[PDB]
Amino acid sequence: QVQLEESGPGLVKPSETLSLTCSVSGVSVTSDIYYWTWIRQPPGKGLEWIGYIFYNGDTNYNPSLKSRVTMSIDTSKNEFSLRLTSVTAADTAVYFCARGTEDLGYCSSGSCPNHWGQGTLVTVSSASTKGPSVFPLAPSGGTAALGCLVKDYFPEPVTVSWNSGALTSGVHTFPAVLQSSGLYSLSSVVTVPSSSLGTQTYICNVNHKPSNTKVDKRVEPK
Amino acid sequence: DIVMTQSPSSLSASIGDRVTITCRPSQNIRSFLNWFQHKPGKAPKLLIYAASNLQSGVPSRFSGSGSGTEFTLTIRSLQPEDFATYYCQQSYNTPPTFGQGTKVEIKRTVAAPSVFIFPPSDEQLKSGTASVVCLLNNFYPREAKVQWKVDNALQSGNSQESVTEQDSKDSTYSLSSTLTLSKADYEKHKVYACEVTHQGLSSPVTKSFNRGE
Amino acid sequence: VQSSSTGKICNNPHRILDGIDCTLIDALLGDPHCDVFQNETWDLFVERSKAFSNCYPYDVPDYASLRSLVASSGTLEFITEGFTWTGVTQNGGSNACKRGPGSGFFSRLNWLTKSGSTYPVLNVTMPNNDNFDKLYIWGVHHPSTNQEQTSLYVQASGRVTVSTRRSQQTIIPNIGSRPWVRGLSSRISIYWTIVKPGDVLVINSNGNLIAPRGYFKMRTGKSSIMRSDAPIDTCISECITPNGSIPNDKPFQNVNKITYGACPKYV
Ligand SMILES: *[C@@H]1O[C@H](CO)[C@@H](O)[C@H](O)[C@H]1NC(C)=O
Repeated sequence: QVQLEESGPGLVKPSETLSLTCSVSGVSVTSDIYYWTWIRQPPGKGLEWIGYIFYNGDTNYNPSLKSRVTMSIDTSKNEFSLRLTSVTAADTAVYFCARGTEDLGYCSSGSCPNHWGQGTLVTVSSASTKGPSVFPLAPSGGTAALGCLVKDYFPEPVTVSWNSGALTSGVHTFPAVLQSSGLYSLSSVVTVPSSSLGTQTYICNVNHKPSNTKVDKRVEPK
Repeated sequence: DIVMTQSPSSLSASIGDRVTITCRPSQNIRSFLNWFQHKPGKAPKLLIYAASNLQSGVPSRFSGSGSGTEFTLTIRSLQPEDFATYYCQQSYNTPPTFGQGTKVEIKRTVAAPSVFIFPPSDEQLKSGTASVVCLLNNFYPREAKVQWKVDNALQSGNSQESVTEQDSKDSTYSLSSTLTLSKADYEKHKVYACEVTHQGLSSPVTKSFNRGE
Repeated sequence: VQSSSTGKICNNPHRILDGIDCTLIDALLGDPHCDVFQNETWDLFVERSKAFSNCYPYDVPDYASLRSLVASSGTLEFITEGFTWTGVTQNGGSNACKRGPGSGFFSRLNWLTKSGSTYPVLNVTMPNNDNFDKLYIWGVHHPSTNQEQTSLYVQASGRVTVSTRRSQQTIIPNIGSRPWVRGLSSRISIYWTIVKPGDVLVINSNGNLIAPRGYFKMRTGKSSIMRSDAPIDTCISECITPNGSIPNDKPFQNVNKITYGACPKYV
């Protein structure tokens, strides 16, 4: 009944302003009963509620953040937004947008976000963006494995598909590892028939939005 | 400012078992308590609202109970897709606050990993670095030890591991280990081997390749 | 200073009505598991923290005022009246409010829906020809979707207007999904209207009206309500606190600032 897609830089420098947008599909942001919420979760920490905004102007922000945070609703674009000033490493987090429905019989005003977006990671850092280099993992009792290595990018995340979203069963995209160089690396693998290596096509697609990079590797025997 | 104390922080249970997670707020909150489920890479989902109301699409094996200062989420017969982190959330006063979460892991039968080794691609070697990757696919339980050997000398300090979260259908894990060498050291040695020790292997399994064959 | 309590509320001399699983508002509306309280009276109504609702999901915009008003009146005496509701289906029910094995609804409210393919403009009147004030409880249905609104009420937007000669209230429903409560994303908002002797109730709606079935007889006197988990027992004490009854021989007490009856002063 509603879809919620988050967007925004991914990398913000310390002391600068963090801006995020939530594109709403399926309902109008001008409705009298819904409110729009942001929540965040630092890596390995708990969820922290940021605030809510109603179309009529009523807002409420977490006191931990109220002197730095604002939200707005863009009726023309069917979006709502988060603005967070003077950021530090404590503000590196996955940021989730969400919708709730005013329901004072069962909930405090603006306090029950029940349709969430999948979240977008924001990293607060002085380091620069870096696109990945992408390398193939070529195949060696019936089943062969292959993949692509995505090395040396910053900040997170990369997304990987195999054959543009077509090959999907058997895919494992590993969590990134931070190397001693301060850059990330990960691998994506897929299992396929060995009988398939001589005749069928496999291309991993490694996409990194902060560096605006798309790299295709095709994989095959050494 | 209401503190939500969830317990346990983590639990493991077999498929079909009954699982119970408790939440104790720092003050009485009547029924203003919600339960969320968060599966890896998906949007957090409201499961239970106002202590006991099941949300649309949630299976009836999930039930919420309690009020005041003690609440319980029960999962009556755990399924692999229930692997997730669960959170309680109070809606009693502002700001809404969440429990620190309960990670539910599925216990299943032992599954030995399938092992694959990948040599570095020639394209990367022009960069001055050689990455050697070892894949351990679809195993249970989580321990698997990966030892690298280059011409039978055990390596240490020059590899990193990464493990997937538990699979939502078969409840297994997969693991990649990447051995990184300068190209100069990589060409000075010949035999590259990944050695895997795991409860599902009666003795360790080695996959290897010969550089330049 | 009175500093001790038995920890129990004495059932004399005051008429105590123990709500057990029910709040006073749920008893008023006629939540099925609260229907045992129909027409009951009290000097002190005791609400328990374990009380719960089990009917159509609702809110009451002026909850505290309605509760206080009914508690002071001291009775749930209810008189059914013969409202005529032409061109709508009456006695709608819901699986969120089961009565026995089947769907049901609040006992004191009347869920009206379209009949055939129409929902006319309802315009009905009820004069107060008695010498006491009448309390009317009514509601407004908020559908979760526009499809639900038109399926139930035909009109794309409803309205409920209830008035006397000296009051008027118009409520516009707010359509949209809420989180499921007993399976439902729809809601009812509860309102009230007092009709003085010689006045008249007028109800005008072209959809979404949760109709009254009659009125509660208002009274004046010493009745009230208290939140307490203290058990009741058979004993005598004129002074009741939520912690239990207390002796009233001392000028002050430090048990609770909430008290009922002839009580020492809180210090
Ligand atoms: C509705 O009822 C009231 C009271 O009898 C009256 O004033 C009015 O003329 C009636 N008709 C309409 C359409 O309001």
